[PDB]
Formats: sequence, structure tokens, C-alpha cells
Amino acid sequence: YETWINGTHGAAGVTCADCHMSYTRSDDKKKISSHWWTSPMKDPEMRACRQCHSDKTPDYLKSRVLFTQKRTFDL
Amino acid sequence: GCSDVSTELKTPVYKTKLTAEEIRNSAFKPEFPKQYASYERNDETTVMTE
Amino acid sequence: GCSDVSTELKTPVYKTKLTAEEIRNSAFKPEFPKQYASYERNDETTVMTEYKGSVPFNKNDNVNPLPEGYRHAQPYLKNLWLGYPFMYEYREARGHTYAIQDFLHIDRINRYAEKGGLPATCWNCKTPKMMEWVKESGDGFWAKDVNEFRDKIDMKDHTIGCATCHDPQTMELRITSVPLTDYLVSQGKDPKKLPRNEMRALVCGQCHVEYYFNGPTMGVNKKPVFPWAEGFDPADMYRYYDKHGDLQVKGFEGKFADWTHPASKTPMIKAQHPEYETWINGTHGAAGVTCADCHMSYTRSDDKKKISSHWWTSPMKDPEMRACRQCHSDKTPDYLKSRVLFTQKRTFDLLLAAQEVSVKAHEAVRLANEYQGAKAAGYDDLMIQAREMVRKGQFFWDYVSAENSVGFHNPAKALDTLAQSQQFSQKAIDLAMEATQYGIGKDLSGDIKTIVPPILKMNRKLQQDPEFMKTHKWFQYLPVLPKADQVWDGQKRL
Amino acid sequence: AGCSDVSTELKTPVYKTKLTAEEIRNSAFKPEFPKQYASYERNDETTVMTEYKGSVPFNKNDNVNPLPEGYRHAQPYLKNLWLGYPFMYEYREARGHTYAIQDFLHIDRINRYAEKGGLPATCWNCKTPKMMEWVKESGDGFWAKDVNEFRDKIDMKDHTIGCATCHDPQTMELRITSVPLTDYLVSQGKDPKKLPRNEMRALVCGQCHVEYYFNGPTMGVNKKPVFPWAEGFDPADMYRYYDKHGDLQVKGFEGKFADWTHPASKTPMIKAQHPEYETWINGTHGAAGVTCADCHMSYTRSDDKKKISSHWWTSPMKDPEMRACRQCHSDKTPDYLKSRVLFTQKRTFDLLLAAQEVSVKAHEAVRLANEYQGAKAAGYDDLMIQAREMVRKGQFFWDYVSAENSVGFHNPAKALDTLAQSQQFSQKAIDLAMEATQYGIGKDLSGDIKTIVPPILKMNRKLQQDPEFMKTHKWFQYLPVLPKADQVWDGQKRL
Amino acid sequence: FKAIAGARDVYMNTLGHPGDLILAGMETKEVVNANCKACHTMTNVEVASMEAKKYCTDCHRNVQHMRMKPISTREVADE
Ligand code: HEC
Ligand code: HEC
Ligand code: HEC
Ligand code: HEC
Ligand code: HEC
Ligand code: HEC
Ligand code: HEC
Ligand code: HEC
Ligand code: HEC
Ligand code: HEC
Ligand code: HEC
Ligand code: HEC
Ligand code: HEC
Ligand code: HEC
Ligand SMILES: CCCCCCCc1cc(O)c2ccccc2[n+]1[O-]
Ligand SMILES: [Ca+2]
Ligand SMILES: [Ca+2]
Ligand SMILES: [Ca+2]
Ligand SMILES: [Ca+2]
Repeated sequence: YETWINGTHGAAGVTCADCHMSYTRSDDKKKISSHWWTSPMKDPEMRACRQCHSDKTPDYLKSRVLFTQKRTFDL
Repeated sequence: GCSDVSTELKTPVYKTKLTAEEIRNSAFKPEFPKQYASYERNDETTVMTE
Repeated sequence: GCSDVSTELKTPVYKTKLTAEEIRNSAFKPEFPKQYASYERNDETTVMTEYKGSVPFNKNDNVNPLPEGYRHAQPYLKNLWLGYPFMYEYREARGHTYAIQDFLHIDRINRYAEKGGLPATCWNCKTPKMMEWVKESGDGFWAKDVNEFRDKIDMKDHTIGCATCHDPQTMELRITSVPLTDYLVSQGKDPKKLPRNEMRALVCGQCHVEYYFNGPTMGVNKKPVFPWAEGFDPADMYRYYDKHGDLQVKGFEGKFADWTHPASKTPMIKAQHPEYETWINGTHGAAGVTCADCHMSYTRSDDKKKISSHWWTSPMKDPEMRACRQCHSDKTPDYLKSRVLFTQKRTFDLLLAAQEVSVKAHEAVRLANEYQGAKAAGYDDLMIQAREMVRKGQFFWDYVSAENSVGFHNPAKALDTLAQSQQFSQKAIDLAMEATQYGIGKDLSGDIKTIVPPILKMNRKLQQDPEFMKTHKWFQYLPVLPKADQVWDGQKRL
Repeated sequence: AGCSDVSTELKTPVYKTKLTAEEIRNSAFKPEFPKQYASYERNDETTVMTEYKGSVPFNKNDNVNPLPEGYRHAQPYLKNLWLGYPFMYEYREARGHTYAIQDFLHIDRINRYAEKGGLPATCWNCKTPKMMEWVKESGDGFWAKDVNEFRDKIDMKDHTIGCATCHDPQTMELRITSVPLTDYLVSQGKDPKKLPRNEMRALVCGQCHVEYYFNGPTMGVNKKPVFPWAEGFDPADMYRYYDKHGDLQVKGFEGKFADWTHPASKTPMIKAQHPEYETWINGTHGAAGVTCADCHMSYTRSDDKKKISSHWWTSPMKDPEMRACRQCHSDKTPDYLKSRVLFTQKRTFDLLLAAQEVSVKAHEAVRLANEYQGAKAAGYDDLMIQAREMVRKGQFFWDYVSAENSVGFHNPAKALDTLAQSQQFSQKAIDLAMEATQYGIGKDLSGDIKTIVPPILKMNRKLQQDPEFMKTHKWFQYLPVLPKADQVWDGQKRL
Repeated sequence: FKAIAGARDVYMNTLGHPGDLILAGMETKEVVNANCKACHTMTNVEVASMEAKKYCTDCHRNVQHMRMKPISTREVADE
């Protein structure tokens, strides 16, 4: 919570539920809220990200996540 | 001529059969089987990201 | 008032800057960066579904963890492929982009001599460089040694790539396979005038099929041929192998064999990845549901516009099963997964079982081959009938085993076929016993895993160690290989 | 021309008959529901045949004689496999619901050569809406009476499996009148009066089209019908059910259930019966919620211009146009559809025939081992138990599929998978009977099994009275020669 | 089109005898698929989705009035 609140996403109103409970059209084509609380990176189509970042490909998004993770972990 | 928008978008309002202090997960299953099936996906324990 | 549909849907027409014989993958990248990026997803090699995935683990290894083995393996493979190149190494199939890397790392091709011991025909479903090689050597290409092209190929730029399927100029769909063209012609169909929905299967049918090589007396020496003239089912291919071949062994005159099993002395057929022939009359294929429909489904990754996924992998890697969810928009991804596993679990379990009884069959024939007591008066004729059944059973289970869908492509066929395999293997055991007047029985009593233990470790290197070729009873049917240093490490020479 | 919107509700029409709460006579529903009744009467057709099924009640073990006696697709070994059990006397292809009581009164499985049928009144349980009065009249005590007691206390045409079995006589609401199904539903925490429409469109058939068993005297209410479903709906589950619920005192089978013992192999057996429901529930249609009613009772406009549910319960394959399937599979042609059914059925029937051959071989192996006179293995006894156990498991497995009426179509993968397992078990039996006799029995198990144990084509209660005929098959030495007796019952007439 | 289909539908509902199966005729399969194209062009601009199957609905199966779903979710008897 305390990490997220002033992070590039939280600062702009982007919410845990926005990413970890994204809408998914699994009931015919109707939205329900994903109650699968896990890594957004398990979905190879990064669909949770892909309304807000509809101009980037899933792989582009993955590479931008790893850009941060790899430096952070190593440090 | 008339509209064809005969179903208007409304914020869902819910009223369950459950008592005010219900805590048992399995009591939620019958009224919300979709969210439940999604909740059950958390039992997956073999996938690693990076 | 006017229309607002100012962009009309049209079928895309392409005209590239590329020359008519272009084969290099990297030449395709500038004009189609979207499909290319999708093509590059095949480099992912860490994700397993339940029975499949892109980790190239050893398919006979249910012992060591990933990446060496896995919980779903076939422990008996090496026993069953004794004396045949598949006993050295056989791993889970992975992304197309790895085709040449893995081809040149496999121990099946000999790397302890100059000669590979296998025909250049091995290159057939690996590289679009096949077009020049044939244009240059003609009918003479196939019979050359595989290792002769080992160092004349770009591992990244010449793997199964765009030219395997597309015309480099127009991007139209092409069949570039020689053996597939051979069948299509034998059927009266024109490979340049084929209906789209057929193409969306045939492009994969270029390589994902059961094949064999002509022997010296069957036509062009070492040419690939799809055994399809009798139909697509196991019975049809087995009947095809009854009439096309070169065996001279009494009882099997005229029949084909990939090798003879050196323990049972049974003339064996080898099956490989018959996805096409399995799919064609399966619940999906029968109804015009195509490889491309599932493995190249449309994905809206370019803004919201469709492009065709060129990520050839398991549909089960996407937790939202989107490839399925237009046609089955009423079922949830999880529902679909559970229906896949409904077939897969039964099929895989039945496979292991069918494989055990096949080992038992081989073993029975081995004991009957060597028996010193009183034989029946029809011993010789019964040994043939026995070996005939060892061969038939193994083909049937190989047909299913070697097939990557694990039942899914054709549920009914897969299961049917394993059941018949069981009958055949067991009929062999029955015949082997009849012939020895049941004198072998005492040696077939326990669990098969005790009397013939599964062979976990075997490669061309170990087959050099005389100490090692003593550790298992079936190793006495193999020769001890001569001391040799490794000569080929990938593409370089040691 | 018209102006209010459709309803999302899908409200089923509501009825208020003139009938009393306890009305059970079929012909009482006629004047108020002529179109459904008309349709119900179409079950009287008994001449039309499909590839594997039909409405001709031929003898299911007869691939020798032509229709109506036999049929090209039959199971020649039935009588060998059910030696010493009533199903060895007669067993016919099922036909329309209107014939049920007539065919019950005609079957040779019920003793008609004595006063007592030798079988429990529970046999009526799925034949008549007379069940309700009878259970109300005699309570727990009903089931264990002889079956013949009610033989003449029923109207063959007016009291067959008609409307009252499924409909409340007053409101016409779908209803569950079965006691054994009610028992299961209650054990799951479900309310039979408050079930969703879709569930009922399957459960109404689920009242009868199942695998059942009777309680033995120490298992609870004596001869009461129970569905072995507590472990699940698959063969493996049902077999595990039968490991833990039963009365056997035979060494190595203690506590297990048995319907009879095979006189030849001395194997305590299970009989499976028509598990259409258990088969359909996790097959590709059932798991998707496509109910028996979708296929066997699809909507028809035939009459007038108004759509009713067809009450012609028969093979969906009788129809050249497959009209029923095509409410869903509208993109497929009728002949396409037929071909996909045959795909499953040919495979399933072919495999089934194989599994029965090997079942017979097993019985023969174990029979041989039982009477074997040479040097026995040190473990003879344990082996002989393990061997009997497999004969048992193997038979239940094929029986599960054989008795099932769709020939694999309701659940392709369960069927074929199950058949394959049947095979493995039956063979294991042989291997053990062989192990136990140090293979001295091999010499008697060599050829084609049809020349070692020939199919029993003929057998009924009358013939079992003839001692000359009883010397006609090697296996007849394990059955008694029945006392010479006159036919007591002819249908509903006492003689 | 409206007056022809209209006229033909009134006739079928009165003097004619409709079957157990109501199926779209060739002509209506055609005007429908055209209207698929009309509203979902941009999703499909870069992809020969038109050449694969005859009609869009050969993939988007349930846009055809949920044909795959159990009978009880679609239909009841008449009053
Ligand atoms: C009438 C008797 C038939 C026949 C002969 C078939 N169907 Fe159906 N079908 C339906 C659904 C929902 C599926 C699974 C696909 C999905 O989940 O959408 C199927 C599948 C089939 C198959 C292929 C499977 C197989 O094992 O062979 C076949 C050959 C088949 N069906 C034939 C839906 C329905 C219905 C909707 C309520 C109805 C009615 C039918 N099917 C009826 C029939
Ligand atoms: C509102 C404007 C519509 C639309 C869009 C449709 N209908 Fe009907 N229709 C009626 C009947 C009795 C039939 C069966 C005819 C037969 O047996 O072939 C139909 C059929 C259809 C179809 C399918 C056949 C075709 O290709 O046209 C379709 C797509 C269709 N209708 C659409 C009856 C009526 C009505 C009674 C007067 C009315 C009003 C409508 N339909 C209205 C509409
Ligand atoms: C205002 C109320 C909204 C309208 C109108 C639409 N949205 Fe959304 N949306 C969100 C996600 C994470 C998805 C993914 C769907 C999937 O699983 O594929 C969607 C989907 C849609 C779609 C389908 C669009 C497509 O083709 O991709 C439409 C037409 C749509 N939504 C309309 C997320 C959100 C969200 C974040 C919290 C909000 C506030 C909305 N959507 C709101 C609307
Ligand atoms: C595979 C065969 C196939 C064909 C043929 C096809 N589609 Fe699609 N369609 C798909 C798949 C798969 C998706 C999923 C794309 C995604 O979400 O990544 C899709 C998605 C769509 C969507 C987005 C709807 C959604 O789920 O959000 C639209 C709109 C669409 N298609 C329209 C059409 C039209 C119009 C046609 C005919 C001209 C057509 N499609 C033909 C398979 C097909
Ligand atoms: C971590 C907290 C959390 C838990 C635990 C949780 N949910 Fe939710 N749920 C949410 C949020 C956040 C929303 C949507 C927020 C909004 O109202 O916009 C939601 C939405 C819903 C909705 C509305 C329909 C929809 O899809 O949006 C239902 C119904 C629901 N949840 C049921 C359940 C059920 C059933 C469970 C347990 C099995 C559950 N929830 C567990 C946080 C949770
Ligand atoms: C007619 C087509 C075809 C021919 C001919 C062919 N292959 Fe393959 N190969 C395939 C296909 C399809 C796959 C992926 C499917 C699979 O392995 O199950 C594959 C996978 C492989 C792999 C990686 C998987 C493994 O076994 O570890 C190797 C290595 C390989 N082939 C080498 C060979 C060799 C050696 C030969 C000659 C003996 C050969 N190929 C002949 C089609 C072919
Ligand atoms: C030129 C021959 C060729 C063609 C054409 C071809 N394949 Fe392959 N395929 C192979 C070979 C070889 C491999 C194994 C590569 C390896 O493991 O190194 C393979 C691997 C695969 C895999 C393994 C993917 C994974 O990640 O596990 C899939 C799936 C597959 N092929 C499907 C297809 C489909 C679908 C098509 C049609 C679009 C197709 N193939 C066309 C030869 C071919
Ligand atoms: C194994 C076969 C195969 C290979 C390899 C392959 N494609 Fe394709 N490609 C297809 C199929 C199938 C389609 C769909 C065409 C259709 O439905 O008519 C397609 C479609 C396309 C299209 C048309 C636009 C679209 O997405 O439908 C382009 C452009 C394309 N591929 C480029 C490439 C490039 C670049 C490569 C190499 C990096 C490549 N393809 C590799 C089979 C293949
Ligand atoms: C109806 C959908 C469908 C069709 C049609 C289809 N496949 Fe599949 N394929 C699947 C599914 C589902 C799996 C199993 C995925 C798993 O278990 O991980 C699979 C498995 C495979 C695999 C193994 C994937 C891996 O991880 O190694 C290959 C290779 C393959 N199919 C190739 C083909 C070929 C070639 C064709 C055409 C002959 C074809 N498929 C037709 C859906 C389909
Ligand atoms: C009261 C018990 C009972 C109920 C309820 C019941 N069945 Fe039957 N069914 C039977 C019996 C008993 C027979 C055997 C009658 C005979 O062979 O003479 C039979 C025969 C059949 C036949 C064969 C008819 C033929 O023409 O070949 C079909 C089909 C059938 N049932 C299906 C159904 C369906 C569908 C339902 C649900 C709507 C259903 N049953 C409900 C007991 C029942
Ligand atoms: C998806 C369609 C479908 C469903 C659902 C279905 N059936 Fe059937 N049924 C068939 C078909 C097809 C046959 C094969 C008939 C033949 O061989 O001619 C069949 C066969 C039968 C038969 C034998 C018919 C005869 O000629 O005697 C009976 C009885 C039966 N089913 C009962 C049931 C019951 C009970 C259920 C529910 C649990 C059920 N069916 C569900 C389609 C269906
Ligand atoms: C074996 C079960 C069974 C039997 C016997 C049976 N019905 Fe039905 N009945 C059903 C089912 C299932 C429906 C469909 C109900 C639904 O869709 O909700 C139905 C529907 C009906 C309906 C509602 C209108 C319609 O057509 O959907 C009426 C009225 C009806 N039946 C009357 C009768 C009559 C009269 C008889 C005796 C001749 C009879 N039923 C026998 C199971 C049965
Ligand atoms: C008058 C109709 C209309 C209005 C207004 C409209 N849309 Fe759409 N929308 C459509 C249609 C039609 C499509 C599908 C076109 C296609 O498949 O290419 C679509 C597609 C979409 C998509 C998928 C394509 C994309 O660009 O992401 C999204 C998301 C969407 N609409 C959301 C919205 C939002 C948010 C707004 C408000 C700014 C909006 N729509 C306004 C009709 C409309
Ligand atoms: C999204 C487009 C769409 C809309 C909107 C739509 N339908 Fe349909 N309709 C279809 C499709 C697709 C078919 C089947 C076409 C075929 O046979 O290829 C169809 C077929 C039909 C049929 C007979 C064929 C069948 O499968 O039942 C009728 C009747 C019909 N439509 C009427 C209506 C009526 C009335 C409405 C308004 C409530 C409506 N449609 C709304 C797409 C639509
Ligand atoms: C003179 C024009 C006014 C008459 C309007 C008729 C309305 C009408 C009636 C129908 O039954 C239809 C069935 C299918 C398609 C369109 C249909 N339209 O438009
Ligand atoms: Ca793989
Ligand atoms: Ca081969
Ligand atoms: Ca019948
Ligand atoms: Ca029973």
C-alpha cells in the first residue's frame, strides 16, 4: 500500500483493483471482476494493462516491467 | 423513430439470502458462481513469472 | 443521408520489396514487424501447461525435475526404441525458432564421426533452405549424409520461417513441401489453387505428419513420403506399410521397417507426430476447424486491430483461452480447460499402460526366441504371428504417443487406437507362450517394471563404455561402440 | 402492428387441470392435453430400426437370427457372462414407454413357473405410477414382497410410465416421484420440489435411467432401491462404492456388494444397469447443460401451429432431418451429424465385443484354475482371490458401457476409456489364474475363445427343466436342473 | 427488402405452415454478414478474415442467437 500510493500509477489514481482485479469478459462477452489475485504477468496478453496502454504490445509492457525489476532485484 | 437501447446501463444493486454475519466462503457460492469460479483460480500453484 | 462507412473492408493485397527466392527470416522483419514480433514469441522456453509446454525435457524421464524430466513422462521409451536412433535422445517439442538449434544438438544424429548416419532428408522439415538444396542436387540430395549441411546454414536466419509458408513477394500462402506436394498431386489437387480453409491446415501438414524414407529399391533413394494412400487412420497406415517396403525376412516379405528391435527381433515401424492425420477426422477437423483457427488465432494486439498470431504453441498458455472463446463464447476458459483435461488425462494414463504391455510383448517374444525347452510343432509360424503383433501394437501406441495433442485433436480415435494396441501386444504374448508350450510363463510373472526395468540413461557416448553396457539385460542386444571423441559441437568442428 | 417488449424471464405456461391430487391413470390426462398425449402414443411404434438401436425388442445376445429374433449388431456372449443370474433367461432391446408393463409381464427373468417370482416388488419401482399408492399403502414393507403379488393389480395400458410419473396431476409442474432419487437429492442437501428447470429436464429421466441396487437384509430397509452415487458417477467411483457398501462374507470380499456369484468362476459379481444418467452427466453434452429433453423431447410444431415438447422418447436418429440436433447444430447437415455419431458408435461397439470375449476368457481361466489338479503355486489362494477380484472389476466395467443405451454417444471418452480398462482387468485375471497354476492351464486357453467357450444362444426357465438340454454346454454343469413345473402366469392371467 | 420479408412473414404466420426448424435463407445470411462487415470493419482491416470462413458467424457462433446454449435458456412451449 505505502509503496503504491505515491508510485507512478497510484499518484495518478491507478488502483490495485485496476490491475489485480481487472475486468474480464468471461461470462459470454460480459464483464465480471477478476477475483484471481496474482501476477498480471501470467496472462501473456497483459489484458489488464491493455485498455490504458492499448498502443503498446503485451511484450513491450513486459519489457518495461522487467526494466525496473532487473535493476531493483540486482541492487 | 424510437430508440433501440431497451436495456439501460445501471449500477448493480444486490440483495442476498445470507445472514448479516455470514463469513463462510461456501455460502457465497450459490448466489455468485461466476465470481466464485474466478476466486477458485487462486488454487493454481505451478506458474512462475520472472 | 450519406453512409459513414468510409473505410470498406477489403482482403489485404501485399507487394514486398523482396526477391522471388528470399529465404532469410530477417529480410521479412522490416515489412511486417507486427507478425515478426509475434513470431519471436516462440523463443519463450519456460512455460509448461499440464501435459505440454515449451520446456524441451526428456520425454522418457519421469524422475529428475525440470528442465531434465517432468511428472508426465513415458519411462519405457528407450526400451521400446532399442537399437533405433530415438533411444539416444527425444525431447518435448518447442517453438519453431529453435528448430535448427535443437536439430544440431540432438544425439540422434551422430556427432562422434564425420558422417551423421542419417540422410540429408532430416533437413526436410527444418529449414526453407530446402528449396535451393533440392534445386541444386535434385534427386541426389536426399541420400547424402545429414552432416554435410551442418555448417552451411544460419541457425537464427534459416529456421522454419516466413518463406516456409509465404511467397516472399505477394505473401500468398504456399506449399513448399516436396512430400506434401507429392500427395496433393497424387490426389488431383493443384497446390497453387487450394481453398483457403484447406491451406490453413495444409501449411502445418507440411511437417506435422507421419513420414518415412524410400529404401534403395522403392524409388528415389531416401525421399520423404507420407504414407497416406490408404487413408489417415492407424489401420490405414499399417495396411500401407504391408504393401510398400523392402523387407526380405520370412513372414514380412515386402513390408516396410524403420528398424528391427534387437531384443525381440521384431521388424518395427516408427511413427512420428501425426497431427495432420489425427486432426483431419477428429471432432474439430471433421467440421472444418483448422490448425490455424486454434494455433494462429486472431489477436487484437495492434491497437484493437486483428493480426494473426504467429506464436505456435499451446492454446492453454493463455489463461483466457481466447482462441476458443468466439466459437465457445458461452463456456468459461476454465470450463474449456477442464474439458481438454477430460480427454488428456484418460489418454495419457492409457498410453503408459499400453506401453507397459508392449514391453511385456517384446520380452515374451525375446524369451520365446531363446527358449530351450520343448517348442510347439508350429513354433516358426507362431513366432511370425507373434512378431507381427509386436509390430502392430507398437505402431498403434506410437501413433498416439508421438502425437502432441494427447488425445485432444481426436479424442475417440486416440483412445480407440490405444485399446487396440493393448489387444495386439497381448495377442503377441499369448502367441509367444503358445509357441513355448507356456514354458516362458515362469519368466513373465511379476510386475513388468521389475523384470524389464525402464531404461533411464542412454546416448552414443555411454554406448562406448563396456562397464555401462552391462548395467541392463537389454544392453546385451546392442553392440559396444568404438572409442571416439566428439567431432561436432553444434556447427563447429572439434 | 404490435408494441410491447419481450420478456427475459422465459415464463413456462401455467396450468390448472380438473384432475385430483392423486390421479395416476394416463387416459385421464388425454382430454386436457391432446397434443402431448398424441405424441406420447407415438411410443407404440415398434418396427423402426437405426444402426445400433431402434424400437424392435430383439434378443440382445442374438447375432444369429434375423429381426425380430436377432440383429447384426448384438452381443453373443451375454448369457455366458450372466450365467446363473436372471438376465441369462431373457434380455431385450428397450422400447417405447407405453410397452413397459406389457414387457415386464412378458419377461422370463421373473419366475412364471411358480407362485413367487423370486424377485422383489422393487422391480415395479421404475415401471408404474402405481408405485405411489403402493408405497403409501405398505411403507418400508413394500419392497421386500414378491413381485408377482401386484402382477394382476395393475392396468397394463392405463398405469404404464405415463404423465403422473413426471407431472403433478393438478398444476402439471415437473415432479420427482422416485424414492431412490429423492434419497440421493436429500443426501446432497437439495430440495426436489425447488430445483431449477434445466436440472429437472434431466432429472425426470434420472428417475429410472440409472444404475441401481437393492438393499440386502442387513443394509437397511430390505430390498429398498439405492443408486450407488455417493462416490461419484464414473465406473471407478461406482466400483469403490461397492467395495464399502455390501454384505458378502466370502474371504477377501468381506463387506463388498454382490448381485450374484458366477457358478463357473465363483466370482462374486456386480450387475450394472442402464447408467444413461451417470454416463450423460460428465459427457460433452451433459457437462454443457444440454439435457435429455433437449434431444429426446425437442420442441415440435407438427400440430396446428403451436409448439409442444415431443413426448416421443425414442432414438433421435430415426429422423432423416435430425431436426432436434439442428436447433443447435444448424450449420451441420443431417448426414454430417449421423456420421459423427457413427464415428463413436462403431468404435465403441467393436471394442465392447472384444472386452466381452476377454471377460469370458477370464471366467474360463479362473474356472480352470479352480479345478486344476497339478502343482499349485505357493500363493494359490491369494492369487485366486486377486484373480476373482479382476473378473469382477472387469465385468462391471464393460457392463457399465454395454448396459448404457447410447452406444458411447452420450459420453464418447468415458465409454472408450472405460472399455479399455475393462480389458486390462479381465486380462489381469487370466495372468493370475495362470500364475497360480504355474501355467498348467495355458493348454486349455489356446485357440479362439469362441471354440473354447462357445456363445450360449439359447436359455430360458423352461429349457432349464430339460436335463438333456442341460448337457449341451460345458458351463451348464454349474447350474441346477430345474424341477419340472407348469407355467403359472401368462402375462396377467393365472393358469 | 422490408416489404418483401414483411409480406412473406405475415403469410407464413397465417396461411402457411412453418416447420420445427426456423432457418435463415441464403438471402438473409447475406444481408446479415454484410452488416457484420458494416460495424466491425476496423477490427478486421489487416487480416483476410473474409476469406477463411464464408460468414463471420462461422467463428462468432453465438451471435447467431446463442444457438449453442441449452434449449431451456432460449425456448418454452406456447400458451
Ligand atoms: C442430436 C441427437 C445431436 C447430435 C447427433 C449432436 N448434437 Fe450436439 N453439441 C452441443 C454442445 C454445447 C457441444 C459441445 C461443444 C460446446 O461446448 O459448445 C456439442 C457437441 C456435439 C458433437 C461433437 C462431440 C462428439 O463427442 O462427437 C457432436 C458430434 C454432436 N454434438 C452431435 C450442443 C447441442 C445441443 C444444444 C442444446 C443439442 C440439442 C445437440 N447438441 C444435439 C445433438
Ligand atoms: C423484425 C423486423 C423481424 C425480423 C428482423 C425477422 N422477423 Fe420473422 N418470421 C416469421 C415466421 C412465421 C417465420 C418462419 C418462416 C419460415 O418457415 O421460413 C419467420 C422467419 C424469419 C427469419 C428466417 C427466414 C428468413 O430468411 O427470412 C428471419 C431472419 C426473420 N424472420 C426476421 C414471423 C414474423 C412476424 C409475424 C408477422 C413478424 C412481425 C416478424 N417475423 C418479424 C421479424
Ligand atoms: C464506461 C462505463 C465503459 C465503457 C462504455 C467500456 N468500458 Fe471497459 N474494459 C476494461 C478492461 C480491463 C477490459 C478488458 C475486456 C477483456 O477481457 O477483453 C474492458 C473491455 C471493454 C470493452 C471491450 C473492448 C475491446 O474490444 O477490447 C468495451 C467496449 C468496454 N470495456 C467499454 C476496463 C475498464 C475500466 C477500468 C477500471 C473502466 C472504468 C471501463 N472499462 C469502463 C468502460
Ligand atoms: C478464427 C476465425 C474468425 C473469423 C473468420 C472471424 N473472427 Fe472475429 N474474432 C476471432 C477471434 C479468435 C477473436 C478474438 C480476438 C482477440 O480478442 O484477441 C475475434 C474478435 C472479433 C471482434 C472483437 C469482439 C470481442 O470479442 O471483443 C470482432 C468485432 C470481430 N472479431 C468481428 C469479426 C467479423 C465482422 C468477422 C467477419 C468478417 C470476423 N470477426 C471473422 C475469430 C474470427
Ligand atoms: C480483496 C477484496 C475482495 C474479496 C476478498 C472479494 N472481492 Fe468481490 N470485489 C472486490 C472489488 C474491489 C470489486 C469491484 C469494485 C467495484 O464495486 O467497482 C468486487 C466485485 C464483486 C462483485 C460485483 C460483480 C463484479 O464482478 O464486479 C461480486 C458479485 C463479488 N465481488 C463477489 C465476490 C465473491 C463471491 C468473493 C469470494 C469468493 C469476493 N467477491 C471476494 C473485492 C473483493
Ligand atoms: C516430415 C517431417 C519431418 C521429418 C522428415 C523429420 N522431422 Fe524432425 N520434427 C518434425 C516435427 C513436426 C517436430 C515437432 C513435433 C515433435 O517433435 O513431436 C520435429 C522435431 C524434431 C526435433 C526436436 C525434438 C526432439 O526429438 O528432441 C529434432 C531433434 C528433430 N525433429 C530431428 C529430426 C531428425 C533427426 C530427423 C530424421 C531422422 C527428422 N527430424 C525428420 C518433422 C519432421
Ligand atoms: C518446416 C516444418 C514445419 C512447419 C511448416 C510447421 N511446423 Fe511446427 N514444428 C516443426 C518443428 C521442427 C518443431 C520443433 C522445434 C524444436 O523443438 O526445436 C515444431 C514445433 C511446433 C510446436 C511446439 C510449440 C511449443 O512451444 O511447444 C507447435 C505447437 C507446432 N510446431 C505447431 C505448428 C503449427 C500450428 C503449424 C502451422 C501454422 C506448424 N507447426 C508448421 C516443424 C514445422
Ligand atoms: C507455418 C506457417 C506460417 C509461417 C511460418 C508464417 N506464417 Fe504468416 N500466415 C500464416 C497463416 C495461416 C496466415 C493467415 C492467412 C489467412 O487466413 O489467409 C498468415 C498471415 C500472415 C500475414 C497477413 C496478415 C495477417 O496477420 O493475417 C502476414 C503479413 C504474415 N503472415 C507474415 C509472416 C511473417 C513475416 C512470417 C515470418 C516471420 C510468417 N508470416 C510466418 C502462416 C504462416
Ligand atoms: C480445435 C482446436 C485445435 C485444432 C483444430 C488443432 N489444435 Fe493443436 N492443440 C490444441 C489444443 C487444445 C492442444 C493441447 C494443448 C496442451 O495440452 O498444452 C493442442 C496441442 C498441439 C500441439 C502440442 C503443443 C505443445 O505445447 O507442444 C501441437 C504441436 C499442435 N497441437 C499442432 C496442431 C496441428 C499441426 C494441427 C493441425 C493438424 C492442430 N494442432 C489442430 C488445439 C487445436
Ligand atoms: C418410470 C420410469 C422411466 C422414466 C421416468 C423414463 N424412462 Fe425411459 N424407459 C423406461 C423403461 C422401463 C423402458 C423400457 C420399456 C420397454 O422396453 O418396453 C424405457 C425405454 C426408453 C427408451 C427406448 C424407446 C425406443 O423407442 O427405443 C428411451 C429412448 C427412453 N426410455 C428414454 C427416456 C427419456 C428421454 C426419459 C425422460 C423424458 C425417460 N426415458 C424417462 C423407464 C423410464
Ligand atoms: C445431445 C443429445 C442427447 C442427449 C443430451 C441425450 N441423448 Fe439419449 N441418445 C442420443 C443419441 C444420438 C442416441 C443414439 C440412438 C441410436 O443409436 O439410434 C441416444 C440413445 C439413447 C437411448 C437408446 C434409444 C433406443 O433406441 O432405445 C436412450 C434410452 C437414451 N439415449 C436416453 C437418454 C437419457 C436418459 C439422457 C439423459 C441423461 C439422454 N439420453 C441424453 C442423444 C442424446
Ligand atoms: C419421463 C418424463 C415425462 C413424462 C412421462 C411425461 N412428461 Fe410431459 N414433460 C416432461 C418434460 C421434461 C417437459 C418439458 C418441461 C420443460 O421444458 O420445462 C414436459 C412438458 C410437458 C408439458 C408442458 C408443455 C410442453 O409441451 O412443454 C405438458 C402439458 C406435458 N408435458 C404433459 C404431459 C402428458 C399429458 C404426459 C403423458 C402422456 C406427459 N407429459 C408425460 C417430462 C415428461
Ligand atoms: C454510436 C456507437 C458508439 C459509440 C458512441 C462509442 N462506441 Fe465504442 N464501439 C462501437 C462499435 C460499432 C465498435 C466496433 C467497431 C469495430 O469492431 O471495429 C466499438 C468498439 C469499441 C472498443 C474496442 C475498440 C477500441 O478502440 O478500443 C472500445 C474499447 C469501445 N468501443 C469503447 C468505447 C468508448 C470508451 C466510447 C466513448 C468514448 C465509445 N466506445 C463510443 C460503437 C460505439
Ligand atoms: C448481431 C446481429 C443480429 C441481430 C441484432 C439479430 N439477429 Fe437474428 N440472426 C442473426 C444471425 C447471425 C442469424 C443466423 C444466420 C445464418 O443462418 O447464417 C440470425 C437468424 C435469425 C432468425 C432465424 C435463423 C435462426 O438461426 O434462428 C430469425 C427468426 C431472426 N434472426 C430474427 C431476429 C430478430 C426478431 C431479432 C430482434 C430481436 C434479431 N434477429 C436480431 C443475427 C442477428
Ligand atoms: C412498406 C414498408 C413497411 C413494412 C415494414 C415491414 C417490417 C418488417 C417485417 C418483417 O417480418 C421483417 C422480417 C425480416 C426482415 C425485415 C422485416 N421487416 O422490416
Ligand atoms: Ca511443446
Ligand atoms: Ca515413420
Ligand atoms: Ca430402443
Ligand atoms: Ca446393479
